[PDB]
Amino acid sequence: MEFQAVVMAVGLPVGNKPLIWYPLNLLERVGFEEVIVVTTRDVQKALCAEFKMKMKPDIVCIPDDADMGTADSLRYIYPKLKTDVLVLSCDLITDVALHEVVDLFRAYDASLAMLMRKRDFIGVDSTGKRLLFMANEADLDEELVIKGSILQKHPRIRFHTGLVDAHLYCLKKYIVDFLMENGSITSIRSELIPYLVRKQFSLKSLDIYSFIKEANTLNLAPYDACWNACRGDRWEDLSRSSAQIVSKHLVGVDSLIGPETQIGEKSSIKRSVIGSSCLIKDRVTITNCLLMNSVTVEEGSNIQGSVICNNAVIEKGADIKDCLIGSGQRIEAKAKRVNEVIV
Amino acid sequence: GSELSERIESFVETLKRGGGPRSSEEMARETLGLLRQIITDHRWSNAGELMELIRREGRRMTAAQPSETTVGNMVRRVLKIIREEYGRLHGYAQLQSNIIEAINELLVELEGTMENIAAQALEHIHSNEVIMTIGFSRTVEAFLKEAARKRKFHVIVAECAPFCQGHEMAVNLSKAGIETTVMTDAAIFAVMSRVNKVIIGTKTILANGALRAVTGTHTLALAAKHHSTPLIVCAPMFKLSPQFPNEEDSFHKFVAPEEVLPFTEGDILEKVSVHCPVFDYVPPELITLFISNIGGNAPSYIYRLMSELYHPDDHVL
Amino acid sequence: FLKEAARKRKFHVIVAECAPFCQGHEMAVNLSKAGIETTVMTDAAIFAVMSRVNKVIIGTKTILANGALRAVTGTHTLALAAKHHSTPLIVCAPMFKLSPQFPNEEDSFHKFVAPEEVLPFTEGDILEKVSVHCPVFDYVPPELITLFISNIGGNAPSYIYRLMSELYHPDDHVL
Amino acid sequence: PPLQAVLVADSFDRRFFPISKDQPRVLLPLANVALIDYTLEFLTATGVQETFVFCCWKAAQIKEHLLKSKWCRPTSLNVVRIITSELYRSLGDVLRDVDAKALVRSDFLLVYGDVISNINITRALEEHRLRRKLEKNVSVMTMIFKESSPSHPTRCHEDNVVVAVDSTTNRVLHFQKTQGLRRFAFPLSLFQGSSDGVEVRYDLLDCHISICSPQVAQLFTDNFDYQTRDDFVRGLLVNEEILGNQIHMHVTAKEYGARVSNLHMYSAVCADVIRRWVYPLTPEANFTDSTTQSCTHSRHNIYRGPEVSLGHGSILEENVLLGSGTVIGSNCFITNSVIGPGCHIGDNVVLDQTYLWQGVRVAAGAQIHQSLLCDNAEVKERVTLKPRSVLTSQVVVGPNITLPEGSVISLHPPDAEEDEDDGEFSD
Amino acid sequence: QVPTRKDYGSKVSLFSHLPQYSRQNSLTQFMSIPSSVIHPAMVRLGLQYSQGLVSGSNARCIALLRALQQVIQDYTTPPNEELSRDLVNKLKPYMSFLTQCRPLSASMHNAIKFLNKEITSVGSSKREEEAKSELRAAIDRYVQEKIVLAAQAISRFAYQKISNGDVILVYGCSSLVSRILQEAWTEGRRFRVVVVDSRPWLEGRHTLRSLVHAGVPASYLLIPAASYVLPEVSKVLLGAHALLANGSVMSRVGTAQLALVARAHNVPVLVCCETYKFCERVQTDAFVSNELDDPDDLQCKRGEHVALANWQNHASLRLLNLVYDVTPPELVDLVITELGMIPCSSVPVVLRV
Repeated sequence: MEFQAVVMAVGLPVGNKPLIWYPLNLLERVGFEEVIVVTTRDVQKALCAEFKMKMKPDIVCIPDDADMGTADSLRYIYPKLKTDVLVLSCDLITDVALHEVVDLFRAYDASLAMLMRKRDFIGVDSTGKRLLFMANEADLDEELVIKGSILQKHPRIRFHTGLVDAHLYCLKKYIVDFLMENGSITSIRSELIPYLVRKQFSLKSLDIYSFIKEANTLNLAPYDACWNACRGDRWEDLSRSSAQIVSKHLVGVDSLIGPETQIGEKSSIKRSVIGSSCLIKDRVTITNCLLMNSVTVEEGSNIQGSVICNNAVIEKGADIKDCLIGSGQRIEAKAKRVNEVIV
Repeated sequence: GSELSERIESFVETLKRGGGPRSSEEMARETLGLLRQIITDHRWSNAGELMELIRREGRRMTAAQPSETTVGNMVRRVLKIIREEYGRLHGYAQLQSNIIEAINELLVELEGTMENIAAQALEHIHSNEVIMTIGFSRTVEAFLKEAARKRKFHVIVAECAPFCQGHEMAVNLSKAGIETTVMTDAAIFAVMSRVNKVIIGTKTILANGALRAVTGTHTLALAAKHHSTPLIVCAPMFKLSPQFPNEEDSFHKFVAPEEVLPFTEGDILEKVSVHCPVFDYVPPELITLFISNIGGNAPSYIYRLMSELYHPDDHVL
Repeated sequence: FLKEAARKRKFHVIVAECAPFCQGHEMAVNLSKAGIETTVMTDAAIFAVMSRVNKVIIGTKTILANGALRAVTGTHTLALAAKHHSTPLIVCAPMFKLSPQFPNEEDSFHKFVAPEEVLPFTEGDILEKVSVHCPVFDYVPPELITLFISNIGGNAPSYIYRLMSELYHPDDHVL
Repeated sequence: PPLQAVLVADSFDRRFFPISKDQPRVLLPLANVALIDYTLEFLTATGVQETFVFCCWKAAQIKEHLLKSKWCRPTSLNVVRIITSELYRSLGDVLRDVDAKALVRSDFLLVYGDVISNINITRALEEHRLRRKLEKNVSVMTMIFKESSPSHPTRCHEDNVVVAVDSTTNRVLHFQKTQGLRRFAFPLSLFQGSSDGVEVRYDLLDCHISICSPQVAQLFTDNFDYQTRDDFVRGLLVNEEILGNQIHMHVTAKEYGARVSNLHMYSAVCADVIRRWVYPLTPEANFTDSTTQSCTHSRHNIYRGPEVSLGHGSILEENVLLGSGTVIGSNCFITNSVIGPGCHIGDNVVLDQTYLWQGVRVAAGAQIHQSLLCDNAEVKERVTLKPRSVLTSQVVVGPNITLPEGSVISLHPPDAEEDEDDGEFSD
Repeated sequence: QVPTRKDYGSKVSLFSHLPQYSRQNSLTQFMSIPSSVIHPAMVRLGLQYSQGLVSGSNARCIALLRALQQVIQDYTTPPNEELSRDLVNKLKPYMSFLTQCRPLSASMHNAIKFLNKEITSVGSSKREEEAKSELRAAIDRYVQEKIVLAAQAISRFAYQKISNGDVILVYGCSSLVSRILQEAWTEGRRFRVVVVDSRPWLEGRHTLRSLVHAGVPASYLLIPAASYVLPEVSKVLLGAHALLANGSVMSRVGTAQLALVARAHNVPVLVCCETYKFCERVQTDAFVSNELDDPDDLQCKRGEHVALANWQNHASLRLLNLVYDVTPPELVDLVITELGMIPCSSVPVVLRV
């Protein structure tokens, strides 16, 4: 092929399904038969197989060493790559019309197409595509030193300060080659883009295009945004509890839990995103939050606004609200503080 | 007394720049109001003194914006009427009231010329037809949505480029179920082979039928001389003028060059001597058939009408 | 031509009829036998209807070395009309209707047929001083036609004097 | 309510020298029509009935021309009050006067001495009064700017302005000139002050026709440092902490609004008023009522006053004007120029993009390009000039004397780059 | 597997059979982006045809042929197959898709036809790579000789018929007239162009710029006022985005009308056209084949309001704007092709034999 199903992300498979599946079925839905993957990198070289449990039987992937920057990882993966590249992130849950991104990339032959869905203040073209001067707040001291040229070129620069990026960049192969030649940068999102957009001015021009959006965003260890993104995708991801035995007995309120859906009563939860492999059918109160899989409930647990993690057996009338009862804390008769409980 | 001068100056000013009165009917109407005001609220022993006075004021009113002669020919007709009344009362006492009643006759006729044209319409159009106009005149839109409530033709209006003025008509007439098609003026000839007749307005009908219309019509008159499809010139009788075509060609109305080449263009405006006329002259021989509140006529009857209304001496105004 | 290019569309075919002896009438019957909206008319009012006509397809008898074909009578006045209304003249003649003589080569370029069809003998005495002409072939000039539909495609009155040299010889003009 | 409008009859960076010593910058006949008339006509048309012309530099002549002119006659729908005061020489003084003398009810236009324009501010004025009464006097000055493109020959290096405006409210979030600057500077917390999106902007020609509330003179007289509207808006836009009262703006599409500040922009706006860019303002309308200016507009913009009597076989390319009573020489060649009323011309003389004025006289043989010739600039034979080769006030040039580019010559030894003469020497 | 761009509102009476497309639903929304069906070079070409970035005849043909080079010299052959069969079979859907995304001008049609003949030339005589590089060299020699050398010879010709002291007139982004006027100004030959232009795709700006950036003292004025300039336009030098059998010069919608007013005003005409725009078909009216674009661009920002914002909600408002009309050969007083200064009536023979 001429396009590339590459991905890029560091630091994971939490949520409804593994955090990796969503971009995978995204891509395999928007063409992209083959799917290139860059797997576990944190400390180990073995979670590749644990990532190989996706329903799609197509996967090509590599594991790597401890620390690798995004620019470093790309210069690293340079060998097995041969054409136009499309870097993505496992940390982006969106149902975007990406075809429009590669559209604005191909039509104008701009060297690089980026997407930005409503730090991260950019200055873009008078007509909404050709970005001109991007940065974050802590980048430059207090001013906007806009090179007199680019205002001599588009005397109406329209800005976007209240806006977050997405980190999905279509890069022409030659900029990949030149990047590989250069061994100073480490981060795409930080120093790749501004480098191009600053060298855009000073025939061949290294045009670069940006696409504004209001659909969906990215998420990291603060998956707070991810829980509500999955709230939307529970309206989406069934065609874009949910797919399991459906009992409709207890309080299933915009909720979704996988198989092993414990059929019990006296339990409730609102605005919920529940997980599977759980012995939670007995009496419990509301949750009003989301939670990973493999949980339990018994004796009227009054949980609230937190994450019920994996591989736990918690029950017996608890009192918690806005406190992470996550990896490595599980009791029954306990009232938890309302602050940031590190667990 | 000074109220005279103040409404005179208001009229002259809103003439030099003021958009609106829109329909030339309305321009002539407020002109006639001002004429009545002048011709009742001033002093004159003989009638010739009023001839001279109104001649002065009409000379100023026309040399203000000579691109518009509805006011000029109104002045000339009023001078004809004073000639009439002086002749009647010579071969002085109360002729003022006679003037005013004749002017009221003129004005009530003016107020109905549009319906005269409307009633005369349907004798020229019939179904399974396609008609082409240009620009926008209130007379033509009255004409068409008048003939529309009896039968449904297919009008093809060509939007003028310096102003998408025809556009408005194409909306207005679309509000009678009339099959309006909007084409870009350039493409006139591209469809000139399927337009059974054209209906063009004017802003003047010079003294030999050589009308002067909205720009983008000399091309229409020539593309309809070519295919020998006919020009229905829907010109209400009051739009004439005893002036003749070849006169110093300060004849069009050179509107601001921002219509064609916007100012935001850039440096190239150094030596690009842009132009923009909104009045295309049209010669007589291309003009097939005049309409008027009297009936139908030929471009040769226009000289009869000019010797009819405007006394041939006051062409210099 | 028409009854093949009209089994897709439906449109206006104003068949004039040759007045000497009605010729377009079986034409009209044959067309109407497929329903083509055929309107038959006497050849004397063409300049009346010409201004509501779009394409003027005329069937010709033979062409010349100017393009100035000569065809069934009344086609020259139809050509003067259909130029006065600047419609095209879409002739439809195959190749073999093309002869490399020139317009004013034949004394009586036309073909006068028996005047009995213009003023039949049953008239009487007035047949003693009436030169009843009947030229049943009339001569289209060159500059009134625009588009030959030959069976090689479209052509123009100035891609004919080469169809000669492509088909005939120079010195076979006199045969 | 009415709309008064102040005409500050002299901006106070005296640049037209020695031009500003024979007749003021406002008495400058742009096209045989004193700039003051274009300003007053703009006022009368845009809706003004109330003007005050505060004239400072030799105000007596501005009066003597103005009083016998149109608006000062009672038949005017626009009242003019020549508030003459040779006391001060700063625009802030005019604003402080119209503050202390209580000479505004509300919404008084502020126009400089020579703005050339035909803008209909009725939409600007309506939005002004609206956002005023709909947001309770928070606004101060609603600016109006002409869309342009950064290289049109009007906006040169002198006053290339830069704005940072909002999107909807159209308020000037930031402002600065760019005469001798190649970068730009702003606060990031300002863009925090507009999270919906600030918009830098550079394609705005400055019309100098910002509408002034009474709170303009209010917030002005409180300080003394403010001495030019630029300083005013710089102050209003640096005091964004304590009652900044955002200066408001509004961009226009069609009409042409510029200001003859300097000889370069003067020539630009002359050869752009000739070219009908400001219809109705175009000398055939003769909005300045005088029959000594009947421009019988001809083909190819070849204007022609009454009783012209030009030469023999002399192509007049285009954009030419010819004042009244002139006379042209045989086989001359005018282009893009402007001539003055009753000004002779000699045989075999080319005049490209020049600007002669009243009284001038050029005998045979000369060749002038891009220059200017102020009043009565009699000229001998066989003389050439260069771009911007101004002169002024009767300085006869000797024959065979070519002049370089900035050849400013007039009576003044230490200001004009030569002295008055009938050769090229002998001060 | 090749979708279609649906119609847009309502057509005109005569044009219910002509196409009318929309400038928004470029098929690149519903084609799998790693286009294993269409070579992404071909898709990029189609797309940037849609938006109207590349417009003129020469420019569109250059783009088509560069895309064909880019795909051919990277084509891959299947075994047990003949090149001049498997190639054209693998290619036909690409031309279909290009037609879909935008109609094919005359120049592009003749380029496709030339390439079809050239592909039929090669065969198993050479192995894949040989005939492939051969095809590439052939397309490049075409791009040289048929347009570049064409413009050169046409400029050398028309340099005879431009007199020092006259004016000329043009119409829109016709590349040949730009080149002719430029090169005719470099040789010390003075004139004074007066461009004209039409709406919506106001394009006379192109030649106006390209002239003044080269020192040509031009002037600009919209086409409905052109009938005012002709008292001085001592020639007329039109482009020709096509040529037809009967001398019917098919061009942009203004050329025919302009030539008519020129004839009636008594000033010469001179179309300019190279020698592959002669398509082997004939057309006598402006309706059997034209292209209605995305029509929603007629609306003007006149005054304060777009006069047709609700273009389609009216039950009976229907907007046409043709792209080409067909000026007839009674008016075309020259055709300066590189084969000679042939008058237009004698074009059905010269360019054909």
